[PDB]
Amino acid sequence: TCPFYKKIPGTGFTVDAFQYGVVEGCTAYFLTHFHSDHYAGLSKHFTFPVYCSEITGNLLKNKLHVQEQYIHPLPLDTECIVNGVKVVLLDANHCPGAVMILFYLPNGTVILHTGDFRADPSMERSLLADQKVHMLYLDTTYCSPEYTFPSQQEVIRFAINTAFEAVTLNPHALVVCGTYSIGKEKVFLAIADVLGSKVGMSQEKYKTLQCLNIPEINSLITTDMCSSLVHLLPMMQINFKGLQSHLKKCGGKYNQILAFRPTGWTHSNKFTRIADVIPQTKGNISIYGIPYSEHSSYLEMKRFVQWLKPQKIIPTVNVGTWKSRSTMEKYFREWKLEAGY
Ligand code: NI
Repeated sequence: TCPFYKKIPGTGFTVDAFQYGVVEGCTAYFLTHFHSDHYAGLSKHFTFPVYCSEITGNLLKNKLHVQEQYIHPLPLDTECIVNGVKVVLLDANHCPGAVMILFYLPNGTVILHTGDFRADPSMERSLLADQKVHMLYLDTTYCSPEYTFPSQQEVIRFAINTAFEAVTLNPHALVVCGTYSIGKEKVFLAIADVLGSKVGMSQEKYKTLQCLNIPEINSLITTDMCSSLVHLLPMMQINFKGLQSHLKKCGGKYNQILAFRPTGWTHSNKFTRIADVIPQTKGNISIYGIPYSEHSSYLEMKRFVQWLKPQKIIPTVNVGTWKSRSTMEKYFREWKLEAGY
């Protein structure tokens, strides 16, 4: 049964609610982004209208085989009417195709559902600037002040400088990057660009990337592993055993691996600067954990909310424990008292 924080009152709508069977009263199912915790339940046998971005609709059709007649892609930054209700999709600064949804209820209430997002000051100049929001359904993944991490631009600068140094010192080093979902593509694309290489990967990952409308993608990626010195592997294989095994397969072309695991936050963030990050090393293999986040830090989240000034906040993450819920409610009240709304 569908939980309340996935229902939009005063509508026939749900958000990211595909794992509950047929939801009573639902006339349109919205999908914010193509991550498995949110799409859980969708398949070629789904027969209700799914509303989403163009990129999400490419992935639904090609990866999950949802039939075309049920996919309803909407342009961004554009007022659209769905089952008699005005909606707008906004870029969420999460993974490719990820959106926030603005719903203009028939009674005058305005609701923003962030989906998953990484808040940014640029959002203060979208279509959000133009009217008041009563209710905010908020991605609270890192809603606590201990969650700090650098900008994506600092993290990419570290990755590129690290990879370029290693491979210039040793032209026989291979670079490997972990992945297990869409998102974080800048990591492996920026490294391959500094090295003058395409990114090599499995046919299944190449297929996924070909759905993302990335400019000039045919120039950046390939399934010919032998032509590439940046390889993508499943996240589960980014360990000393799995990387040793991969190095065997390359037919003595390489004699060293430099590997990256983009994580979200880890507790080595509470002590160490990005500049000071070091790898774990075993023989000719080194593994870097880099804190590349596609979710808001605490301070980015707090800035967004204090700017938006919502009347009510509904968290969508960390909702399963009383201790989490009570922590989050305390920060919401602080923010409201400090800013005066
Ligand atoms: Ni996500």
